[PDB]
Amino acid sequence: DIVMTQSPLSLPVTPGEPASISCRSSQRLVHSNGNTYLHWYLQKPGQSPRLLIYRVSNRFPGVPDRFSGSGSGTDFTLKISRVEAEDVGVYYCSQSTHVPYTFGQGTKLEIKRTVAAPSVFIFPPSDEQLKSGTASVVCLLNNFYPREAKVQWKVDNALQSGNSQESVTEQDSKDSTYSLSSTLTLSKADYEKHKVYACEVTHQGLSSPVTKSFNRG
Amino acid sequence: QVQLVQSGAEVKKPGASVKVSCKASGYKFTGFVMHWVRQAPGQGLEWMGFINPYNDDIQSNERFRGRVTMTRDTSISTAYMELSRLRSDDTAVYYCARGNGYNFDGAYRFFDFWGQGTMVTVSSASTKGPSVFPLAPGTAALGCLVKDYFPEPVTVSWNSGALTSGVHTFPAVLQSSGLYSLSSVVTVPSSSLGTQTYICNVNHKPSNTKVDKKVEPK
Amino acid sequence: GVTQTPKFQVLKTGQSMTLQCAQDMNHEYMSWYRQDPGMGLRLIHYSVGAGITDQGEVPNGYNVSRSTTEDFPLRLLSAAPSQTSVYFCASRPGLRPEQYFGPGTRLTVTEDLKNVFPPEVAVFEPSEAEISHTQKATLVCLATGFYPDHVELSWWVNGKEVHSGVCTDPQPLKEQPALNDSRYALSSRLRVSATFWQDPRNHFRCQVQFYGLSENDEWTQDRAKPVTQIVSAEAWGRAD
Amino acid sequence: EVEQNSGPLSVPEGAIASLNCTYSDRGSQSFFWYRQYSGKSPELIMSIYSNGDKEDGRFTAQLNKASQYVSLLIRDSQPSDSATYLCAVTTDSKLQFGAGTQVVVTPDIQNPDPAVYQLRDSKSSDKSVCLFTDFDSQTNVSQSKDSDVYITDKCVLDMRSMDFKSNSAVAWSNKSDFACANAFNNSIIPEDTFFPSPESS
Ligand SMILES: [Cl-]
Ligand SMILES: [Cl-]
Ligand SMILES: [Zn+2]
Ligand SMILES: [Zn+2]
Ligand SMILES: [Zn+2]
Repeated sequence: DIVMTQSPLSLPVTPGEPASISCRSSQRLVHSNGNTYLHWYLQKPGQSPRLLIYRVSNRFPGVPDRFSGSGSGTDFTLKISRVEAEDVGVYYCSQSTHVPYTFGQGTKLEIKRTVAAPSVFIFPPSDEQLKSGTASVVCLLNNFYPREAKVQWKVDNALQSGNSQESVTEQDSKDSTYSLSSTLTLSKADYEKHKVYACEVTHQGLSSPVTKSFNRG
Repeated sequence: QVQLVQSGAEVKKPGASVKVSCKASGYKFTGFVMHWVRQAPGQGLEWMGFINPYNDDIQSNERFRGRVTMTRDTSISTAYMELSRLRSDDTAVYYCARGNGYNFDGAYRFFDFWGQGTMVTVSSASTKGPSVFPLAPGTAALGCLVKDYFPEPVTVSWNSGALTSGVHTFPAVLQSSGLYSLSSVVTVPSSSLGTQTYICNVNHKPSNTKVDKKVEPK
Repeated sequence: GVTQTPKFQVLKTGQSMTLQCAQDMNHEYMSWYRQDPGMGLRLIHYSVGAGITDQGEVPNGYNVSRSTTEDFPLRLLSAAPSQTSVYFCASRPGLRPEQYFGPGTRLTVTEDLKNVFPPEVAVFEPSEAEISHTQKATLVCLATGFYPDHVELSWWVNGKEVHSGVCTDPQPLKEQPALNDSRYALSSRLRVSATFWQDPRNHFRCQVQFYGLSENDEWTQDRAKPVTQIVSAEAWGRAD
Repeated sequence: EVEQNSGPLSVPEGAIASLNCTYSDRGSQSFFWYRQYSGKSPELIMSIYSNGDKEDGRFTAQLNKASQYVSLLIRDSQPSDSATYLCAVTTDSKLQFGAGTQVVVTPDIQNPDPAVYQLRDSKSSDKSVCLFTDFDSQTNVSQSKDSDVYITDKCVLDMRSMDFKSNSAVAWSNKSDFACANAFNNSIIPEDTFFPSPESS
């Protein structure tokens, strides 16, 4: 196979600023017909990849003219003249001159924005779920930045560990924030022995931890 | 309005075969080449091969030769990709992608339209549909908890696709039981909870589960 | 008299277009028609004078304007494949009651411009058996694989265009008759005396004006953008 | 509504092409005939305003307002006259057009010599076309049954300086089995059609 190598593999950039993604191939990509089939795709989160530049420098119709590509031999570059918030996602360089077609590793473009503290919400388990013998308490951290956030769960003021899992979304295309959901899983019988359920949030946008809580069980 | 609609998600046992289909609309099917590209979770893109639906011409990635078979049925504008002797590291989203070159043009080497993907999990674990619970409510947050399903994925939409703004569907977490769980949330105006109906549409294709959960204030 | 531009046009579904029409005869009445096989001439819109416009039989999807007496432009808001037709502009004095027509605009609307292909042109030299048998020499020209059906075939002998001894098929063949976006083939003949063909000083050219994409249109194919261009094939006289 | 006679009308050269036209609006006062060549625009050739006959060259317009009938006769028909003829009726200064009537004037081939010739591409001898020519207007050319064999309909050329007119149809194909002896096999051609040999190598 022809090995495609991208640089950097992660690219933080403030909107309005230019960006450059380098692509190096292990072989030259000029086909016997004279064309160089070196292309660039952008895969936004939860979506299929989308073609930006085909055959080194040709912008695919519909793509904004802020994207452009150049290169020859084994060195190729994708440029974004002024980065917009919607450019977040993973950039791949692809070669299809020789079989098999090969892609680079991907370069995640990250948008740098102002600090935004999360809106915190807590949700008790539903009554329908409690009938089933399990209790899920959900804590939502909504639209914060940067991605660094800590959620601590407390039941009757006792700090929990090993009974919660979380996941965070990819950076938003419009406001460049992240969102986090954390689930505390207890059995119905343990959930019913306690009154106070609380999630405590530490984020750089908060000058002191924010606690959302509810009483019942 | 070119559209490539792929088949639903599946779980297959190690050693077994999977046949992923991809139905094309909005263009003369025989005129464009159909490629298959796969992506393992959190990983990059890997081209598998292609089929020229006009003459049955195929090209393959050596890495899958002996396991991959690409066929097509012009009467139903569908291209298939069958992958055999499934190994655990064949768990990936499988895409069909249309080459841009019409009528034998060389632009087929770059792709313009892609299917939605078909997530295939190679696993000896049994399929299980999810249970769906409400996450009851200037702005209020509400959502759904989609618990205990296998394999991935579940899709979640709000009000049949009419509520998109402020919606956050989170990546699933693998629980210690071996089953997945995920939440979908939406922030809405607080001065709308007693007027606007909020329903989350959860779909788990591997088990044919389609649930419409009404989320109301307690 | 009545002027119309362009003579030919290929649009993509959803595109906008304005067909120009102009008369230098101080006619009050101007109208637009579309000509389709099966039906006759259907009036789209008419104007009894500057500033006045009215719906004809088929107004849907068409807009007209009469700012001046001279011009009556027809605007296609959003091109649809049902608008593939010949468009005729016409003008009547509207006081004599006679109507005069413009040259016409052949318009094709396609789902995508990748269906557009220019012709390949070839000249086939006179047969030796025909030359001996009849004392005449027939040249045949083929224009093949073109889409849309927007071509003009002319013959050129020694740098000058000829019409005598010429016959071009009034309608092109569909290469794939079952297919809708089928490409076309067109043939022509030029017949001369054997002694005219036998002179090596005589030069024969078959020239095909094709109307396709514009230099500003977007194109992603490996093949050359199928723009408006002339394609020709030539043959020299031979004393064999 | 304006209605015209069923076409195409086949008229031998020298003969009269007879065109009819009936209109529905009884208060109609102006009547016109347009000539439209294939791929060309409708051209006004005749106007008639009162009952009776009006003549102009080889054309004769006839109007009968009582029978709501309009005519166009083309005397001494030439193949030049092959076009669609449209009828148009009005009252004051809209214009009501008919669907048209296509007229096909077949040339008078006094000395036919039917033959099929093989013509080679001036750029490559591999490529060739079969030319069926010099047959009388009594021969009709059937379209191709095969999808990879292309056959064009008969066409009249006129060598004006010699006053010589001739018919011809062209056939070509990339098929390996295609030959000039087979090219026009779907048509009823003269038994004495000349088929010269293509000459080997
Ligand atoms: Cl509670
Ligand atoms: Cl991968
Ligand atoms: Zn506890
Ligand atoms: Zn406890
Ligand atoms: Zn091999």
